[PDB]
Amino acid sequence: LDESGIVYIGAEVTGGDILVGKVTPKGETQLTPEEKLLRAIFGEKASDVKDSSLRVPNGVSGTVIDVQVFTRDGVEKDKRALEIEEMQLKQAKKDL
Amino acid sequence: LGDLPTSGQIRLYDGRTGEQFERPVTVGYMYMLKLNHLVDDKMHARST
Amino acid sequence: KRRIQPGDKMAGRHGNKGVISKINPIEDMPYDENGTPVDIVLNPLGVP
Amino acid sequence: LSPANGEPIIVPSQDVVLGLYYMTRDCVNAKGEGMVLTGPKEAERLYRS
Amino acid sequence: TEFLKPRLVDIEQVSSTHAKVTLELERGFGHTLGNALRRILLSSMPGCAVTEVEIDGVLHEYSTKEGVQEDILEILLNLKGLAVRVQGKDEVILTLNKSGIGPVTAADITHDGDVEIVKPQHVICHLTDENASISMRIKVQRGRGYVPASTRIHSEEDERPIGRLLVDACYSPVERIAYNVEAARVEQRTDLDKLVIEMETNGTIDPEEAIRRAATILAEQLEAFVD
Amino acid sequence: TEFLKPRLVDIEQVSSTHAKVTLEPLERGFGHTLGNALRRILLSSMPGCAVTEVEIDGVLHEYSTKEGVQEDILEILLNLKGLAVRVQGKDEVILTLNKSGIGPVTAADITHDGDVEIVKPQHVICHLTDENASISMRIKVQRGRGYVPASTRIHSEEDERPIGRLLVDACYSPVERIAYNVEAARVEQRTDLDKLVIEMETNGTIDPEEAIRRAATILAEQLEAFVDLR
Repeated sequence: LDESGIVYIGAEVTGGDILVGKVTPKGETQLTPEEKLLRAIFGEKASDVKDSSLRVPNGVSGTVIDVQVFTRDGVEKDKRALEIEEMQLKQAKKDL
Repeated sequence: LGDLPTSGQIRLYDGRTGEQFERPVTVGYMYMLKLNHLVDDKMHARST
Repeated sequence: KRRIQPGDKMAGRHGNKGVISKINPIEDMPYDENGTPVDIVLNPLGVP
Repeated sequence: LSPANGEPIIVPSQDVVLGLYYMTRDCVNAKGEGMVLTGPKEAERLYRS
Repeated sequence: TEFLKPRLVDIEQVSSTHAKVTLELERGFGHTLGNALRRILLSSMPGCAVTEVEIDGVLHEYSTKEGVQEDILEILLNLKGLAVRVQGKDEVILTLNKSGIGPVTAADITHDGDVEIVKPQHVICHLTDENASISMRIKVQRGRGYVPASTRIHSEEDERPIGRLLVDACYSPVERIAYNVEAARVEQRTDLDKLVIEMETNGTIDPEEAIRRAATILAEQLEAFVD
Repeated sequence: TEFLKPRLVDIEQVSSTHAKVTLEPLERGFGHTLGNALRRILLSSMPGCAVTEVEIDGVLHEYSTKEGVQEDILEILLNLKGLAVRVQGKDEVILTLNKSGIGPVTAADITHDGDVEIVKPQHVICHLTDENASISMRIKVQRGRGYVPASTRIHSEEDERPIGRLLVDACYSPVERIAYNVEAARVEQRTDLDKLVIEMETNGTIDPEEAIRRAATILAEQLEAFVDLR
């Protein structure tokens, strides 16, 4: 993954690999006292988010050759979409 | 014109033993196609 | 990329279709007087 | 055996039939005509050589 | 420069003249070894065999004798199937004498010193009359392979003595040789061969000795290039 | 007993890739056996050198293009797959290529190496079509035998590869076509002999006599197991 949470172009991937990282709110949960005590003993903290990343389906491999990012008008663009639009602008600039 | 037999059949030899096949065999060139029915997309199994 | 393997479907332009059954080593293929082998072997029984 | 009529259901066809038919044909002036052999093993030995 | 090495895991020994040998091989080597071994075992093994016979009162293969139920064609067939191993020269002439009633066996051939008979239970003729008798001179040369009588009579440009009967010569001690190639695997290496050889021979030698002789012949044939 | 053993007699050299060999003393029936065995072994088990890895500056994957280059990366890799290289003294070497200007990029442009020889310098790799275009490659050459697909080499690995290293399928065998013939010998003492003539087609990088001797050595090493007591 890059700094934006998106896999690099040209990476070789197989089943189970993460392509786009995403987290979701999770809310309240119920745990048995034994598992809670084990978690406390191991020292890991409790988190308020749940992994909902986009993963490669099982039985599928291949190379990443293209990535497209779409954003809402109100939302501000992230770095990678900026790079894509700079590439497009460069192509148009050469053509002109 | 191509210095080839006019019957279209030649003698062949078995690669595994080197013995000659008893009758002439028609040998030539034909255009072949690969269809969109791949075993990669058709094999499937399920346990539970 | 997908490479051919047993189970794939091949066909010509004359309604002759079939499924690949085996990939044969080069030294096991029939060869002619000059030693050049053949690429594909088909059953002559289908034609008549 | 077929459950409908009792006839055998496994019958050789296509390449097997052609192979056996070509195996069991005879020619008038074939190479090696006229010999007397001790048995089938001698016939196989003669053919393979 | 490194290849898988075979090993005779099983040698199924059925009888003194029949056995099966299995070797468990690089891809494509099973056929390469089997075809060469079969060809060498068939067309190149040397040995001794009955090659000709002289029968008194018999002029040619169409002639008919009396006192023996078997025709002379059956006599020639029985003579061709006689297995003899000779310790000595390259040409021995044998004599046979039997009179009366009963089946004449190979033991009735006079014990001619160095020449040995491996199967004294072989049958040559059957005696049906007390008056009739058979006297024959059987010669045993040495050679390799199988030689039909047709090419020998075609190669007899010199004068043939009258009453000469030619019988096919089976010098090689091999009866039947066949091989089969199967599939073998080791630690997920799937494309490997397993060679099975079926061997049959006359009582002259054991099958393993014949296999070793063929292998040694091929190896000595290849000795001029192996660096 | 009366076995006239074969001996290598004559080696004609028709071209850089075409040659003939002869073994004169052969008994009846041995010619076909040795011819078939040698043909199978020569076609199956000869060693050679082939390209296995390519790295190109400013290229991330093979499904891309390069400015000023008329060919795709896939076509360049396919062209490199047919490169004939002879390596002496080591089983692994890395070559480098640099070129600029307008014109074809042939095998002669590879940087010279002390113990690496390029058999065919006219093998075209790619073409440049811009005056400012430039290319730089690092080509890895290994030694082996058989056919090893890259999709199988990825399986046999325990350390990750960086982005930009392009794998290439390896065809190690240097022999394309083998044809043999059996003809009667000219020994006056024995008019029942015959000679074996073997015709070879290669890509260079191999000597016919060495190939024949290696095939004979492999066959003898295989027969050693049959020769022994079991």
